[PDB]
Amino acid sequence: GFGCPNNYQCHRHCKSIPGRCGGYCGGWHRLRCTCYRCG
Repeated sequence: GFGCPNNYQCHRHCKSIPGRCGGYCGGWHRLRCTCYRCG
């Protein structure tokens, strides 16, 4: 989902999410987009 395991599509989803900076496809069969909070 969220354009996985594509890094560009997964990163685009993390960018639209508020309180984040980047992300990656991993968690559920490399299909979930895991984004981290920007420091």
